[PDB]
Amino acid sequence: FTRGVYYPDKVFRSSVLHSTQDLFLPFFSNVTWFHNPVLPFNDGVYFASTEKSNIIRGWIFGTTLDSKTQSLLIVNNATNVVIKVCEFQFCNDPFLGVNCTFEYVSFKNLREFVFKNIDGYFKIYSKHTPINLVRDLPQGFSALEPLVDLPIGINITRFQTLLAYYVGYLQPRTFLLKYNENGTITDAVDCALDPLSETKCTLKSFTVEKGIYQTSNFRVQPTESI
Amino acid sequence: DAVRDPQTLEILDITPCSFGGVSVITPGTNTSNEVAVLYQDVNCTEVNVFQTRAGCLIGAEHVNNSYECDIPIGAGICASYQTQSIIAYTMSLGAENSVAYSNNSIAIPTNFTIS
Amino acid sequence: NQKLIANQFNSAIGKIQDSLSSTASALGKLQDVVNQNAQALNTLVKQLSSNFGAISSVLNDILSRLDPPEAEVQIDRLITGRLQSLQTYVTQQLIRAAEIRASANLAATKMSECVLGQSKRVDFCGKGYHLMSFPQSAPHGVVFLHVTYVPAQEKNFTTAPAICHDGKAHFPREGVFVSNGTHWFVTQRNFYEPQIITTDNTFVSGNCDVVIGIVNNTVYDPLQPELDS
Amino acid sequence: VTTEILPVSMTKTSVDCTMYICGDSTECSNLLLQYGSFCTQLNRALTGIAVEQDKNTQEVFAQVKQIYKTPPIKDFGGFNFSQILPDPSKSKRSFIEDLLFNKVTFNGLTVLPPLLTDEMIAQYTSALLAGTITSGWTFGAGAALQIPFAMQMAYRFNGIGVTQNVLYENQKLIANQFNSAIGKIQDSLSSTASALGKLQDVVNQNAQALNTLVKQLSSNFGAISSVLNDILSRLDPPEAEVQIDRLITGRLQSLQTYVTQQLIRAAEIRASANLAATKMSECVLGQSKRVDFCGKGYHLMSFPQSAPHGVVFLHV
Ligand SMILES: *[C@@H]1O[C@H](CO)[C@@H](O[C@@H]2O[C@H](CO)[C@@H](O)[C@H](O)[C@H]2NC(C)=O)[C@H](O)[C@H]1NC(C)=O
Ligand SMILES: *[C@@H]1O[C@H](CO)[C@@H](O[C@@H]2O[C@H](CO)[C@@H](O)[C@H](O)[C@H]2NC(C)=O)[C@H](O)[C@H]1NC(C)=O
Ligand SMILES: *[C@@H]1O[C@H](CO)[C@@H](O[C@@H]2O[C@H](CO)[C@@H](O)[C@H](O)[C@H]2NC(C)=O)[C@H](O)[C@H]1NC(C)=O
Ligand SMILES: *[C@@H]1O[C@H](CO)[C@@H](O[C@@H]2O[C@H](CO)[C@@H](O)[C@H](O)[C@H]2NC(C)=O)[C@H](O)[C@H]1NC(C)=O
Ligand SMILES: *[C@@H]1O[C@H](CO)[C@@H](O[C@@H]2O[C@H](CO)[C@@H](O)[C@H](O)[C@H]2NC(C)=O)[C@H](O)[C@H]1NC(C)=O
Ligand SMILES: *[C@@H]1O[C@H](CO)[C@@H](O)[C@H](O)[C@H]1NC(C)=O
Ligand SMILES: *[C@@H]1O[C@H](CO)[C@@H](O)[C@H](O)[C@H]1NC(C)=O
Ligand SMILES: *[C@@H]1O[C@H](CO)[C@@H](O)[C@H](O)[C@H]1NC(C)=O
Ligand SMILES: *[C@@H]1O[C@H](CO)[C@@H](O)[C@H](O)[C@H]1NC(C)=O
Ligand SMILES: *[C@@H]1O[C@H](CO)[C@@H](O)[C@H](O)[C@H]1NC(C)=O
Ligand SMILES: *[C@@H]1O[C@H](CO)[C@@H](O)[C@H](O)[C@H]1NC(C)=O
Ligand SMILES: *[C@@H]1O[C@H](CO)[C@@H](O)[C@H](O)[C@H]1NC(C)=O
Ligand SMILES: *[C@@H]1O[C@H](CO)[C@@H](O)[C@H](O)[C@H]1NC(C)=O
Ligand SMILES: *[C@@H]1O[C@H](CO)[C@@H](O)[C@H](O)[C@H]1NC(C)=O
Repeated sequence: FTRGVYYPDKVFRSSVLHSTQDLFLPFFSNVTWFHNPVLPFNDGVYFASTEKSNIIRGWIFGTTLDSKTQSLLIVNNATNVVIKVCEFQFCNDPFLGVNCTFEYVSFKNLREFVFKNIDGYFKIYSKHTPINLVRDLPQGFSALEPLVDLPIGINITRFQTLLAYYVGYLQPRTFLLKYNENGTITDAVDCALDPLSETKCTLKSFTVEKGIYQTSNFRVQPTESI
Repeated sequence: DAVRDPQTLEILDITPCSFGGVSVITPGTNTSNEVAVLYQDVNCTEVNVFQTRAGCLIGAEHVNNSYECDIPIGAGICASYQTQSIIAYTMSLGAENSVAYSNNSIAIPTNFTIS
Repeated sequence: NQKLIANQFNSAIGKIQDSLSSTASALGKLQDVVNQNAQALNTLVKQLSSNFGAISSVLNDILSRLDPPEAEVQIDRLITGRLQSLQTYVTQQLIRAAEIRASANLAATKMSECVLGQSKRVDFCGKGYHLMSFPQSAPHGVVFLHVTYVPAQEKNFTTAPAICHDGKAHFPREGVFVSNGTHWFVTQRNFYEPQIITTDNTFVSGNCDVVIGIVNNTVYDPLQPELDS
Repeated sequence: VTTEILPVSMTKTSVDCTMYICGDSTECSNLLLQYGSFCTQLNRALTGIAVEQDKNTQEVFAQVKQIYKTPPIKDFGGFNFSQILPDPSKSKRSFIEDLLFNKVTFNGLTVLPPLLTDEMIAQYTSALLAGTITSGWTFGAGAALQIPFAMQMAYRFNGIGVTQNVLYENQKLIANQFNSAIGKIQDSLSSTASALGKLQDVVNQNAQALNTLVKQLSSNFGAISSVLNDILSRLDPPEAEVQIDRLITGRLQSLQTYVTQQLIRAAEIRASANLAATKMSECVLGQSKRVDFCGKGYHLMSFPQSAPHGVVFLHV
């Protein structure tokens, strides 16, 4: 739907429509729905989960994830969140029951997260909200604030989730973000979703007046190489 | 403009790939979020489709009835939103009104208004 | 018709108020000038954030980060871009100003000929026959209320270029001959007001063998009854 | 009868500033974006002009809310208007209009069509002409009120200080002089191509503006090559970007020059369109008392004719 938006930076803006390009989850895209597989990280991951009993505990991010090189282990065990970037040896199928360069220690609910790794920095954004829905993600809009920024310097190409949840992938698309008087994002336009969204982003307005507007340029693409 | 194929002694013309501006015809989001798209100066074979001189118009229904122009496209064609969908039509220039001319008849106003 | 005219005028003004109150776009021309000028400056300020090929859009970052022998080069790129931006802005303001100047000259012309006088220029002061106009102030501009006379209910009359009396051809001094099917009258061109055709309404020139479409009539002479009585 | 020609509109040229500067080049586009709105505002300036050109045409020709038509019987008192009235057997244009038309002639550069096509302008000039002939000035001020044509001329003569009996007494002479004068217009336009030089000049100036813009693509501007693809094929990014930057500055500068010239030229055409609209309103729909506004002599009437990129008036 329209989720997968986060505050691209730490700048307060109010009563303004701001156009920005960053890695966001494309609107109305498909997210893989899970009820511990290893998934690609690509350019960044949109992760969302729903809970009744705190089943999901954490994530592993890295390349080989087999005591060969560095990886990130982020786990919330009972009461304390633990983040480590050690060259960890993981189980064949890691689960939870009922060389280190960095260490830090701290359905009814929905927990959304954005994990992206740019220029050595692992950026984690998240949002918590109550829900009343078993079958799918709720339709609606919210933006995720940043919580953690780790100077890891570690290459991430794969990740896995440690225990329903959804996994999407971020893309370098332009969005028009609507900021209210209090500095929050209350709406957004995915500028490449359809021709009306393109018009809204071109005009930089969530509503547009009747008329004809030039918004883009059509180009026939090459199909072969000679 | 053209090249000689280095393996076969033949001359080939190079015609750059079709392109043009893209305009979106919007009834106004206060009434409808439905839009029609005009691909400027292109053939529809490269892009409820209407081919006009101004380009390839997609999503608007062509209507034979003439109407006063609302959202202009070009080359005599305008778009509008009517009972509902987006339509395209040849614009009307004005109401037809022949004058009852004769060599012995004059029309003289009997009343007036101030506007 | 003074009461009718005053009432039509008073009604028309009330209509102006409703039109202006209902649709803001009525003054779109003035809003457009404001929008273009505001956009010109938003564009100008936004350009300060562009790199223009420089390492950074921020002048202070270049100066504090790079040694002067290199910093000067990065600055020259920002100066060229920012100087070029002002040149673009100023050129646009001068051209836009020419448009506004032309509008102002037109507005001044209309006030002098339309408000201070009574223009005879067609569609200069709105559709209809111009009577008078009133200026109103407005943001960055002027609004005129043009009061015009517009013909309204009309009738089909039979006409003739002249009439035959004693073989003499009589033409209206200031009007047109009309017929209601049985009687001929002379009436002012822009308002039906039939009068008896008399020697005081018409003048004589030439005769019935010359004028094409001339018809037979009787022209009344106000003097003869007086001579007889 | 004299002929006066006024340009009304320009060719609606629209330029894709990104394709013009960085045609099919990702590396060039990424550098072009470093210039912010310099590219986008040029696309905007040209779009604004294209819109203005349709506005100009409408202000000049769409001065009538109804399409008036003449009767099948041309009983206009001996005045022969068949040379200026539309020919239904053909494009619904008059003989003179056809003469007027016949005398005027992949770099991200495209041309948009006008909203009103030639046949639509012909319908507007036909309506204005039919109005002028059958109802004088009343179709302008109010309703089209029919009046015999000879009688209409009587009003036109009094309007210049000549008592209308002059018209009627000399009606055959006047109609013959009028008919002859129109025939002279046909011969003048057929023979002298330069008669419409004003319209041809607008076309020529715009053609030169575009030819200059395209030729500038061949310039090096200090770069090793004017061809963007050759720079990209020969050099790695650390240097290719320098050579590209030189081309971007030159090509961006070229567009700015072009757009500025189009805006200034457009102001000239707009002024002519405003004049043309003024003349049609005061000269065709009314009876101007302004000296030499509607040609030499005392003004009686005028008739509009369509033309490529403009309007031609026949002043009687
Ligand atoms: C000219 O038309 C006006 C209407 O526009 C006439 O005035 C109206 O007359 C009717 C009675 O027939 C009244 O009920 C209306 O209230 C009147 N309206 C106004 C604004 O006064 C007027 O009488 C007509 N004049 C002539 C000479 O026929
Ligand atoms: C043309 O106008 C004349 C003058 O008003 C009309 O003649 C009068 O008709 C009335 C009856 O409605 C008589 O009472 C008058 O005595 C008549 N006057 C004269 C001088 O004869 C005439 O009827 C009108 N004709 C038409 C066809 O409407
Ligand atoms: C106007 O009235 C005169 C008579 O006063 C008409 O004159 C007649 O013309 C015809 C045709 O040439 C002759 O045969 C008659 O002998 C003429 N009559 C007289 C008394 O001489 C004239 O034709 C009438 N015109 C119109 C337009 O009705
Ligand atoms: C108006 O003038 C045109 C000439 O420009 C007349 O058309 C000619 O009519 C004659 C017959 O009388 C034909 O033999 C010619 O071949 C026609 N010429 C053309 C070019 O068509 C027209 O008849 C005149 N109309 C009126 C009402 O006088
Ligand atoms: C006014 O001038 C016109 C010419 O412009 C005269 O009309 C011509 O008269 C001669 C005879 O002298 C004829 O051969 C021509 O054929 C006529 N031409 C036209 C177009 O009709 C007219 O007679 C002069 N009038 C006066 C009162 O002098
Ligand atoms: C969580 O795990 C860490 C080891 O990484 C341990 O030190 C800590 O005590 C554990 N906390 C809880 C609440 O079990
Ligand atoms: C830590 O890295 C060093 C190489 O710098 C390697 O020799 C050592 O075995 C590694 N230790 C572990 C526990 O992986
Ligand atoms: C990440 O991959 C790049 C090669 O693209 C390599 O140069 C860099 O050292 C790698 N980073 C780590 C932490 O291994
Ligand atoms: C901003 O927060 C206050 C509470 O401190 C709330 O009352 C107000 O409605 C909020 N404004 C908006 C635009 O949400
Ligand atoms: C147009 O906008 C107004 C608010 O300004 C709203 O009340 C009205 O319902 C809208 N029109 C339609 C067709 O929804
Ligand atoms: C557009 O394509 C059709 C084939 O579907 C062809 O017949 C027509 O001539 C083409 N028109 C142009 C302007 O290329
Ligand atoms: C318009 O009428 C023609 C018949 O003259 C018909 O072939 C065509 O399909 C009609 N178009 C529409 C949109 O009704
Ligand atoms: C005048 O006569 C014509 C028919 O030739 C008719 O259509 C028109 O309505 C009439 N006008 C009036 C005012 O009666
Ligand atoms: C008016 O037209 C009729 C019909 O053609 C004709 O008989 C009559 O003589 C004409 N009259 C004038 C003055 O032109």
